[PDB]
Amino acid sequence: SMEQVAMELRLTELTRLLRSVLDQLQDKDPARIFAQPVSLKEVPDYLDHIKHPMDFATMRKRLEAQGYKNLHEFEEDFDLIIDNCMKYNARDTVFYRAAVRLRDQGGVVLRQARREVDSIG
Repeated sequence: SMEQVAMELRLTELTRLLRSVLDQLQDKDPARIFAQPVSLKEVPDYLDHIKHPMDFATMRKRLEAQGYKNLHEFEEDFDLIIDNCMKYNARDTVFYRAAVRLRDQGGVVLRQARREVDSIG
């Protein structure tokens, strides 16, 4: 149907906008701390601590399959990156501190993304 096509075009357009958002957020992680999944070979107890691991590579795979239906879903995954790190790592670590800086800098990007998503529909 034409209605299904139109809904598909909207998903494609959201996907484009979320790719630009993802790029902007990942620039706020210049150390690449959050670029890839925590390795279970290197942190073998990780899944005893963290129930829903997340990272930028994993988000990028989901995005390229058009797997985010709305900005809320995308933000959920971004917040898991931050929130997982702030539980597993202590305050005095480079990991925790990187998460805080990514959260603070990313809030700005997400604030305007929400306006764009709402505005364009």
